[PDB]
Amino acid sequence: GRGAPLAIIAFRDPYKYKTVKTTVVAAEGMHTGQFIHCGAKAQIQIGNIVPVGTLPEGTTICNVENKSGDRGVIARASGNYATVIAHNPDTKKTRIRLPSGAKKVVQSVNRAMIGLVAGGGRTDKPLLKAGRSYHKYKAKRNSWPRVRGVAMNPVEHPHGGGNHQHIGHPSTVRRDASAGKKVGLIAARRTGRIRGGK
Amino acid sequence: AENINSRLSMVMKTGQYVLGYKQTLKSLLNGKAKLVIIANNTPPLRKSEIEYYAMLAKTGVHHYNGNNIELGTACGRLFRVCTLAVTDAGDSDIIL
Amino acid sequence: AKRTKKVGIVGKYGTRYGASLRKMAKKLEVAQHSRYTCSFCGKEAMKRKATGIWNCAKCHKVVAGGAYVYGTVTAATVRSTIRRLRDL
Amino acid sequence: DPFSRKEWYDIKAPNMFNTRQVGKTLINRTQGTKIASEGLKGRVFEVSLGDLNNSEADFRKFKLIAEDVQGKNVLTNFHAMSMTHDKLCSIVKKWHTLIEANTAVKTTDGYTLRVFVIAFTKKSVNQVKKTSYTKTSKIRKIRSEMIGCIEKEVTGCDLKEVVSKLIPDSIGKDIEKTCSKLYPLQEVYIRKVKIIKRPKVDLGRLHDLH
Amino acid sequence: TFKRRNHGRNKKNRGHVAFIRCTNCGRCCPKDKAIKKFVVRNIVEAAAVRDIGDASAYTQYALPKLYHKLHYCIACAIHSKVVRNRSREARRDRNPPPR
Amino acid sequence: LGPQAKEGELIFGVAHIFASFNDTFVHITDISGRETIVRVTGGMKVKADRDESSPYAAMLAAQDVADRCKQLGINALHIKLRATGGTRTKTPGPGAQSALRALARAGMKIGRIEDVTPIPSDCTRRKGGRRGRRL
Amino acid sequence: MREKWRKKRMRRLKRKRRAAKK
RNA sequence: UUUUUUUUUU
RNA sequence: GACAUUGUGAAGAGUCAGACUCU
RNA sequence: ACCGGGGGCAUUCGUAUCAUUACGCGAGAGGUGAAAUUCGUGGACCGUAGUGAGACGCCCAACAGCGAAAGCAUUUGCCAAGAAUGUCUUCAUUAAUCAAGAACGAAAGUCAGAGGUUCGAAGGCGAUUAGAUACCGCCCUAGUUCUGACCGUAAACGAUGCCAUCUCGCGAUUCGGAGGGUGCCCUGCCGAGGAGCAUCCGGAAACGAAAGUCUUUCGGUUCCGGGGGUAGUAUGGUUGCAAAG
Repeated sequence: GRGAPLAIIAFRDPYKYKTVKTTVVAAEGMHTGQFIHCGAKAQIQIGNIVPVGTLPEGTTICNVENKSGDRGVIARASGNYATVIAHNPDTKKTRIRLPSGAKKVVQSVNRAMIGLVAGGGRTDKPLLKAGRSYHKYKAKRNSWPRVRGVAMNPVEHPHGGGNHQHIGHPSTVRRDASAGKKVGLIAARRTGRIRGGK
Repeated sequence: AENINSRLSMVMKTGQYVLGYKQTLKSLLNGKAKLVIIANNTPPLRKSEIEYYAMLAKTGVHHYNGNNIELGTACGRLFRVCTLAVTDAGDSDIIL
Repeated sequence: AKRTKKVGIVGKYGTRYGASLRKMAKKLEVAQHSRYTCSFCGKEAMKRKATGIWNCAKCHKVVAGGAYVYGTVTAATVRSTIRRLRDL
Repeated sequence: DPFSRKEWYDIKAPNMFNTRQVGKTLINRTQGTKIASEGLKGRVFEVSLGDLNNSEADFRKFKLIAEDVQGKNVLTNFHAMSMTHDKLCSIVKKWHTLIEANTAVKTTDGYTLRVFVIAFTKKSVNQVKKTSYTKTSKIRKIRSEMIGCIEKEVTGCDLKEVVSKLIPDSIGKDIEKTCSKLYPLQEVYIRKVKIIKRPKVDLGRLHDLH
Repeated sequence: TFKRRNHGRNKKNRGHVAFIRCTNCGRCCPKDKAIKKFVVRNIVEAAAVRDIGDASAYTQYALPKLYHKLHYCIACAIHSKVVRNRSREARRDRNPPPR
Repeated sequence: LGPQAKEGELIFGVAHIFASFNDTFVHITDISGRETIVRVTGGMKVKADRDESSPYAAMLAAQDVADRCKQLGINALHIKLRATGGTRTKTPGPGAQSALRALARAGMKIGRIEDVTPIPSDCTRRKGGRRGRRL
Repeated sequence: MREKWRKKRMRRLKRKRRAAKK
């Protein structure tokens, strides 16, 4: 169900005689038998888990911590990564750029892994067959196949019904619409093909 | 850098050598290895082992600027060489 | 003899799915079914196990790589940047 | 009258310069949460070395940034240096090679300064050749010499001494006298100086400066 | 009929020369082909130099100068009369005209 | 209204004179340039758009600027000449000389004159087409 | 810009002829 | 700023 | 949006005659 | 201490354009032949100081250089290559031109992924006009930029194929060398370039130190033309995703 490979890593418990195993999404280039250093004094190497405050601007990171201690929540899909845009030592904050293009401010102590998530380029090969979609979603959840609303009857969908298959009403619905009505382009700021940059 | 290639070629053409980790170890043990050359992708454990042997035998180790494919090409072979021992410089100045 | 003039590996799909889609699938199918030179042992023995996992038949090293290529261009540039920063 | 709310303040340059009187600025008087002193803190004033030291180096311009206000006095400190457009345009001439360089040099108090140097190949005394070009390898060598000399001059000093050396442009003359071994140089100047990184404001040090 | 031996340019030993945008029209013209004019003037017109001097705040101030390098395409140069057409023989003269 | 002049001291402002071919700005500010004393443009003095850049309009604007400067006690001006610059023309428009001479005649002492036309190391593409303005 | 336009005209004609032949 | 035309042969 | 949960300090502005109001 | 904007990959810097933040201003700004569309008191434009993006490397910059041509210009590092010059070094005819065949090949254009500052086909408006599907102005989409692939055409021009050889004078210029004087000067210095003006002969002439050494024709070799159109059209073949070659 995940497009990015996982890395099983073994650490030594500092307080008892035992081994602790960690399961994290692997950064590309990580290999079995490699050593990963996690902490505030770890160096800048692929796979190391370090606070974002220690990184230079332009560094690419993954598994970014939205809040200090949440154990890595951002840029976890295959091939994705965030970038360190800027620092502010006075407030002890770091500005980063998320995969979606948004810019977010985090505490400089938030940890992240250096590198980008492995398995990139997955969504370039077409899923030529419908069976491939079937197998893809049989490992994730029940969200396939997708029946168009216009193909339904008016009892089950706002778009259903009619002697011709048509919506009949604007497909852009307000944000505060009711549960059974909020279908289509929700709170759409604009529609149509994007001509330019957005 | 570019000099070691020429010196190695001269050794291969005139000197005496052994290609490979096992013969390198044996030659170090029996003390007929004038020099040991190690490719840069040699396993870290094997590298440490060969350097320990060279320290015991008072022999020089040269870290070739290339992996075993290029080291074999430099040796003039069509296979990969990760370690080699020059036992007689022949008509070359590789040892010095 | 050359069995197929241009379809190559995607000849398994017959006449289905469209010429352009089969052409797009061909590059990545060839890449994912190719064998790559391992950076640890130096032999052409790296094969894809699953999307993003590449195993070496000789040294038995498993690497996290691309979905259909052993290494990605973005990962290469990131590695170059880290190495450059380390040097300077 | 909207000008009734404005109070006049007096700009004061640091002690590197002879004339400590620069001019008069103005700002709205304090009203509610807006404080005139806080508003003034941060302004930048562009003055000429002719109006600061009355020397002939009129073409050198200095930017002074206000870090403190006392009574009706605004104490400023060095912020940037630049040459005048007229001077630069006059300097640039045809049939000559122009050599430019820039370098980041760190003072001893935490100021990182980017220094931009400009130079031109000089004609020999008994030269018949119209042009005074030279080999590009020599251009590169001269550029490296200029960078090295600027580093030697700046590094080891602090902002006050580097400003003192900029005021007469001693560095430019030293370049024109040293780097000329490869090719005689002319009209060598420190075209510009800007601050990349600066330390936190030290009101104590600014006071010794004023 | 070939009008000029240089074909209206100054391109020898060269394949391609980058263009410049004319001063008036903005048209792209090769740098070797464009009419170039280096103009050095007083910052203030000749008729007001006395007024500026008598209003000067300094005992002795050297009035600066404007330096402009102008590039003209052939059309906008001929129209502005920066350059003029010449007889067939006078075309080959290459010395700058008296100023 | 104004500063305390020391019995003959020259109170200095800065006169930014932006003389484009369509208009002319005479903009008075302090030494810092962050506070403006008075500004007048040719369009404020002339009704027709065609004469916004006329030397007479520049002269009238400079005369009003001089009057206000004298009222507020500014008696000297550092000139800052400017043209459109950038990718556009680098030569000052026809109102620059009129404005400067008008200030001088009004009586404001003239300090240092400098040209601050924005000039690029290199540019974005210019406005016209590759063939220019064919008219 | 007199023969280049004839080239354009003939290219349009050839496009129409291709479409009709198909 | 605007400024398009001038039947055939001789 | 109002009231309650809802506490402890500063700065500004406005009301009053030490309180209130807001920001 | 070689020579060079020759090529590639990384990297540094610069103002400018645009957007935006803070502060001041106060009603225009923009644009034109004149205007209008447009922006502007929700305070534009203008100032000063920052911030961000992408593009581009002014001046220096030239009858200068390099490259097979197309083309090539911010600093630095790395990578491979090369010209000329020097040579009492080496091999010894290994050479010239080349059907078929192959690489490279401006701009536009096509496909995929990123970017989208500026400019800007198409499109939409404001003008001008008898009309104006245009020139002018305003807002812009593809594109312009990067990466990986296609296309293989330009007034891709010096409208002059390549190799060798002979025929004129002058003084300049780029690179290297030789010899002197103090980086520059001199040597009617030697080669190799890129030109210019004194040019035999040639040419229908314009003009050409080659377009000369051709009825006194004949150094070698490749490609091409045969009055103007129809027409680079039809058809066939082949290449391409298409446009088209």
